[PDB]
Amino acid sequence: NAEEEPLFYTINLIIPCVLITSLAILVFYLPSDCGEKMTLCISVLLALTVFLLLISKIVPPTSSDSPSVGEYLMFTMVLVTFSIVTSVCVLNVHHRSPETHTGGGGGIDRLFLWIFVFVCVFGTIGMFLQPLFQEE
Repeated sequence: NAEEEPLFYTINLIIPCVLITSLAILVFYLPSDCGEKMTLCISVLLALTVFLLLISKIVPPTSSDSPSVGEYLMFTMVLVTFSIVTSVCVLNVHHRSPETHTGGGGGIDRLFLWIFVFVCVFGTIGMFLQPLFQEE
């Protein structure tokens, strides 16, 4: 007889997770001023750091053999880096180049927008598929 007691944590962790992503999409959709982009990256960063401390005291990855907090940490790490790449790519401009890529017509932005929500739908659902159903 389980009432998703322990699952209440992981579930409450996905709520904000998916929300954070949208935040990055809302900004990219509303390109206004520069302070919005600067505060955005700094904001998303705080969310991650805050999460660390959370589990830090609640059974951290450095106090077990097969921790779960570390799992999401890995996938999140590689994801965070990807964001930094785009952040800088926009900050600085590239005046002409020696070579020319193949394809693309100014949709590079829209590409990262979908490529993100996609990898997220799989990841979020991946851990959400743990339970047999909503009525465990």
